[PDB]
Amino acid sequence: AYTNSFTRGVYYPDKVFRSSVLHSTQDLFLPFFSNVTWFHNPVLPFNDGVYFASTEKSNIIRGWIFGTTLDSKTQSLLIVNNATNVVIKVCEFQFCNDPFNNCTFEYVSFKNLREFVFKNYFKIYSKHTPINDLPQGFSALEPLVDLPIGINITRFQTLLAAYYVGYLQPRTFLLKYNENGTITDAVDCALDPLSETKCTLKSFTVEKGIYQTSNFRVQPTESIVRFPNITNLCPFGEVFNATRFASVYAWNRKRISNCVADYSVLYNSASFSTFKCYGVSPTKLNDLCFTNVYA
Amino acid sequence: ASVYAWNRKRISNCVADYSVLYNSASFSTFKCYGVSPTKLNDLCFTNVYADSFVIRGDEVRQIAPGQTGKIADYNYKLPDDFTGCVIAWNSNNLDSKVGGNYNYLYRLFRKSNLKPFERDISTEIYQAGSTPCNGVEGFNCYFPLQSYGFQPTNGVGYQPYRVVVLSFELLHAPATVCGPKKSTNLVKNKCVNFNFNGLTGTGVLTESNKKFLPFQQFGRDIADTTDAVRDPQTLEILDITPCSFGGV
Amino acid sequence: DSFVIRGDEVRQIAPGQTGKIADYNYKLPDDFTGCVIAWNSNNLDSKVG
Amino acid sequence: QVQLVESGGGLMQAGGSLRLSCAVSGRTFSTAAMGWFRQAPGKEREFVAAIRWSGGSAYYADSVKGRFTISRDKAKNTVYLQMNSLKYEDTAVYYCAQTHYVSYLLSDYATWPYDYWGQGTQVTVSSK
Amino acid sequence: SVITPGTNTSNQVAVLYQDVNCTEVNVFQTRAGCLIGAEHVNNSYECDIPIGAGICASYQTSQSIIA
Ligand SMILES: *[C@@H]1O[C@H](CO)[C@@H](O[C@@H]2O[C@H](CO)[C@@H](O)[C@H](O)[C@H]2NC(C)=O)[C@H](O)[C@H]1NC(C)=O
Ligand SMILES: *[C@@H]1O[C@H](CO)[C@@H](O[C@@H]2O[C@H](CO)[C@@H](O)[C@H](O)[C@H]2NC(C)=O)[C@H](O)[C@H]1NC(C)=O
Ligand SMILES: *[C@@H]1O[C@H](CO)[C@@H](O[C@@H]2O[C@H](CO)[C@@H](O)[C@H](O)[C@H]2NC(C)=O)[C@H](O)[C@H]1NC(C)=O
Ligand SMILES: *[C@@H]1O[C@H](CO)[C@@H](O)[C@H](O)[C@H]1NC(C)=O
Ligand SMILES: *[C@@H]1O[C@H](CO)[C@@H](O)[C@H](O)[C@H]1NC(C)=O
Ligand SMILES: *[C@@H]1O[C@H](CO)[C@@H](O)[C@H](O)[C@H]1NC(C)=O
Ligand SMILES: *[C@@H]1O[C@H](CO)[C@@H](O)[C@H](O)[C@H]1NC(C)=O
Ligand SMILES: *[C@@H]1O[C@H](CO)[C@@H](O)[C@H](O)[C@H]1NC(C)=O
Ligand SMILES: *[C@@H]1O[C@H](CO)[C@@H](O)[C@H](O)[C@H]1NC(C)=O
Ligand SMILES: *[C@@H]1O[C@H](CO)[C@@H](O)[C@H](O)[C@H]1NC(C)=O
Repeated sequence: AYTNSFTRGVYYPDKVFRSSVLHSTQDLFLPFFSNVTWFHNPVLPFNDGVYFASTEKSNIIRGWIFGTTLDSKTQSLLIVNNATNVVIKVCEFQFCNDPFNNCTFEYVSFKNLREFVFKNYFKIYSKHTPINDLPQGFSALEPLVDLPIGINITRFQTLLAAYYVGYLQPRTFLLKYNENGTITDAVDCALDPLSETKCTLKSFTVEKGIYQTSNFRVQPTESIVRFPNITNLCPFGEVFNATRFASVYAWNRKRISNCVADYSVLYNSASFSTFKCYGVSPTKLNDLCFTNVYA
Repeated sequence: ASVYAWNRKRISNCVADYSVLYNSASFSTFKCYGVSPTKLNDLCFTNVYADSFVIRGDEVRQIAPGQTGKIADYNYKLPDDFTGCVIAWNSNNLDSKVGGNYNYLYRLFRKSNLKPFERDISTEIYQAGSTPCNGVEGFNCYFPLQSYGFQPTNGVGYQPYRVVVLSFELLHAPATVCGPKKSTNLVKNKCVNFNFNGLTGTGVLTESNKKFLPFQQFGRDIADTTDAVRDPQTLEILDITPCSFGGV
Repeated sequence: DSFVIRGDEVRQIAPGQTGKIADYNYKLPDDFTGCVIAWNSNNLDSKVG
Repeated sequence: QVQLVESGGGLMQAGGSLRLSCAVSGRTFSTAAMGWFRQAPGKEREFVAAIRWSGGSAYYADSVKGRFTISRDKAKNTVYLQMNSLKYEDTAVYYCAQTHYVSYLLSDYATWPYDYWGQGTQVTVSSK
Repeated sequence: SVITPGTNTSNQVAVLYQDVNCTEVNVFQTRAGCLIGAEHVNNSYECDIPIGAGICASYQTSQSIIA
């Protein structure tokens, strides 16, 4: 199931007060008019950030789990609100298949619409509203919690009524703060060309005209590298395939100059027991020139 | 900890007396970027990260912004815009023993350079050539880590050095790590030189009527300049009006 | 200006340096215009014991 | 420091197979590699086989490659030398060794001077 | 460039990619570039929103933008 994320998923990106102003900010927001997955239990990814919403009549949903595996063997975050308090912990928990130690943090605190944003350490914004699937309109989410936990999260699940999930993206927004410092309207600077225009002019009201907004530029599809035919190989054969070698006290010195040195033939060969290189990698040698090489 | 598995300690919600560090005679390297040590006493931060590890002497230079080499590439990378301190001192007395201490490791191979403050602790067999290793060492299949040879008789360049890197979190949030600098009483309706949590300025502080949210720390003007603050000691909001001036 | 220091502190004798020497012993200005000459004196200023 | 204790030596007929054990105790977390060496009467000590503790990759001397297998049980802190297709030339005292030195290059364990040594166990191979 | 009547009028707009082809990206190629979201009309009018090289655009009747 899918619904429209009309204008929801706007939160105060910073702790700064601003009044009667339009401020442009880049951060992870919920793209306007996007698809939100609709559920009425399973494990869901946590791409860069999550917009969760719940329509509740009896407060069925209680908590969230976050992490990588969401079983023991690693740390995982658990958040639970039970009627009077909230509990947050980051232990390497043994969870059940269908749930409903080493604790490095612990904290203790349809008509209901509860909207939350979880992002990365950990930031949780939320907003509670009365409502009459996903309501059309506009409201901002104030931050609630900042957990300095530094837990790697790539997946999450819910602990229990409908809910919806959206995924945040790095989108530039223009936000309209009123006299009271409340966000009352926003523009997604990349939703549609009119929005690009609005963002360019830093206004919500574009007068009739033609406005230069962006710059179209074709991106290159591939890389071409051309150099002349490889020629005048260095006489490595002369040295390695030499019939007779010199005594250690009278070690031979061959000077190599004015040639192309194919080191691949050497470091990829299986004929050498020792191929030790100090302060240089053999592979890298192919990208390097030298005045002289001494064998 | 080994450089490849450098420890990270978080420092928060405390008073940092940095004198204890820069007035100590125990440190060979005390190098601060984007900050002066002395000034630290006057500054607050949301978080401090103490990244601790051990390297050899000659590699201490690699612990600095935009450096290259085995350490800076595969073990521990500082950002080009790093704002913090690097402290290093010889640990030959502790980390070296007769016969060689090999408990300290470094990553010698990696498929790419590390990102700033990236930590790679993987032990996957490095595929140097075209043949997949399938977790089997051999020709062009090497273990990514290697030991340090720390003997008491080693050259100062090869002697062990203990390194602590302090990163400071200058963000727009409440700052919980402050210097020992004492606070004073607040004065209203006068031109004053104010310092809130290291945020310095000159102005007239007045009772504001701005509806700051319970979380909102300070406010800004159109010019991205501070227009109103929340007192760290009192949950009171003050408007800052710049000290009366005019052309003559 | 003549004096004696240890080797590793020679670096402190330069404009805008910090440390015991640069702070408490001998401070050069940031706009110093002159020469700093230093040479090892182990043969002269060191003795057994 | 670690203590190495070998067992499993004895008399076997040529063509047979025998497993030696070396149990490691003490500072077991330090183990980077284990090696087996042998000393025949009147001959110098000779490298046999080495195993990296992490990953379990093995390196063998040419004289035993394809006949001997080295394995290790991390949980039990024990290394094994499985000596298959026993020959007269295998008669020797076998020693296990441990090092905390980590080389990027497995082959270095053939020549590395190790940290700790077992007591040795005699293997004698009987004719035909 | 984005061609728009006032938001006060409509939220429907057109786009001009300047001095490019219509290949590279209700589409119309003009001396000015690739024009998208505007209907080409034979009838000629007074210039409302200048586009260039003699092409203007406006918002007209059911209603849409026309060049
Ligand atoms: C956070 O945890 C996830 C999940 O364990 C890690 O994702 C793995 O990344 C590697 C390298 O890209 C992949 O080969 C794996 O397939 C991923 N795991 C899964 C389960 O898909 C991720 O590396 C961790 N990130 C950090 C920075 O610790
Ligand atoms: C909600 O669950 C929590 C955890 O099970 C309970 O909180 C505990 O309350 C007792 C009594 O005050 C404390 O000693 C514990 O420290 C609390 N634990 C945690 C983790 O917070 C709480 O009682 C439950 N509330 C309900 C069911 O209303
Ligand atoms: C900003 O806050 C002020 C103060 O609360 C708002 O003015 C009030 O509006 C409510 C709702 O209509 C009334 O019940 C009060 O009587 C008003 N108070 C005063 C002193 O006028 C103001 O409307 C808010 N801003 C916006 C955009 O609504
Ligand atoms: C949402 O998904 C449906 C079906 O996949 C798709 O047709 C629709 O365009 C999507 N919504 C958008 C892009 O607004
Ligand atoms: C907990 O910590 C101990 C000590 O470091 C460790 O042995 C164990 O693996 C850890 N367990 C989990 C599940 O994180
Ligand atoms: C020496 O010659 C043989 C084939 O005759 C070849 O395999 C080997 O690569 C040569 N040596 C070098 C350095 O190429
Ligand atoms: C310390 O700060 C708190 C802030 O809530 C305040 O209540 C208290 O009076 C302060 N104490 C002193 C002695 O300044
Ligand atoms: C829009 O235009 C009409 C005239 O067509 C005018 O009465 C009205 O004030 C304008 N409204 C806004 C909100 O700009
Ligand atoms: C647009 O593309 C077509 C096909 O490549 C080409 O024939 C035409 O000349 C192009 N337009 C101009 C005016 O160059
Ligand atoms: C406008 O004129 C062009 C060129 O003669 C023709 O192809 C087109 O059909 C005409 N359009 C209308 C609406 O008559």
